[PDB]
Amino acid sequence: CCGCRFPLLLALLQLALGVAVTVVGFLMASVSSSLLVRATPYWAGIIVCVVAYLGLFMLCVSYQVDERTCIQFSMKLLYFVLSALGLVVCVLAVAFAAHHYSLLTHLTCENAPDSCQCKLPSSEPLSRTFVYRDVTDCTSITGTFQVFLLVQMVLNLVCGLVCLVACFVMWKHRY
Repeated sequence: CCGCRFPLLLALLQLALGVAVTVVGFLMASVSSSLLVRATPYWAGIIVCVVAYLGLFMLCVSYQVDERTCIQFSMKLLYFVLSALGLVVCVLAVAFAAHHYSLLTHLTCENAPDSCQCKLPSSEPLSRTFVYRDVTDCTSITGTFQVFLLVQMVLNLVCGLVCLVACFVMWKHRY
C-alpha cells in the first residue's frame, strides 16, 4: 500500500527529529541553570514526541483490521489536527530560538564568581544586565550555547516542514 507506508515513514522520521529536539533542549538546559522554560523548547520537543506517540498508536490501530470505520476517520481527523499542532508548535519554537539568538548576538558578557554577567552597551552610562548562574566561563554561553540554538532551530524548521508536508499530502488525498 503506497498510501499506507508513507505515514509510517513520516512518523518514524518525526520520531527521530523529536528525539534530537529533546536531546538538544536538555543539553541547553544543562548549559546553565538560571534559564527559563520559555527559553528552551524542550517542552515543545516533549509535546511533539507525544504527537508522534499518538500518531504511532493511530497507525497501529489502522494497520490492524479496525473495529469501526467511524473510529478510523475520527482518528484521521485527529491526525490532521495533531500535524497542524506540531507545525504551529515547531514554528513557535523556530521564532523563539531565532529571537534568542538575535539577542545573544548583541550582549557583552564577563566572568563573575561561578556565574556570568552579560550586559548591553548603552548611550547612557547605565545599562541593563543579566546574571547566568552556575557558569564557570562565559564561553559556554558564547560557544556551545549558540551552536545548540542553531541546531535547535534547524531541527525545529525541519520538523515544521515535515508536519506541513504531512498536512499537504493529507489534503491532497482528502479534499
